[PDB]
Amino acid sequence: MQIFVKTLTGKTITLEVEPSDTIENVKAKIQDKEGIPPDQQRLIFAGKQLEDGRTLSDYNIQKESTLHLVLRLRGG
Ligand SMILES: [Mg+2]
Repeated sequence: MQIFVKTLTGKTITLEVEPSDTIENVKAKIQDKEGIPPDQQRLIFAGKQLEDGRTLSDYNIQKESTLHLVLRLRGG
């Protein structure tokens, strides 16, 4: 299925995923396609910080959903 990732500078990245992909897999796909190391990625959806070990279906992320991507240089 198709999901979208929006950045703070207003750009949209499209990903091909399955509901059983983990957030870790998604960050790895962003890194594959955009070079951003997963540790610098924060994905946000529906008022939640998303956690690497859970699945898209765990957050009811469906076809056509749009995640927010925030980059960080350190922890928090
Ligand atoms: Mg959405």
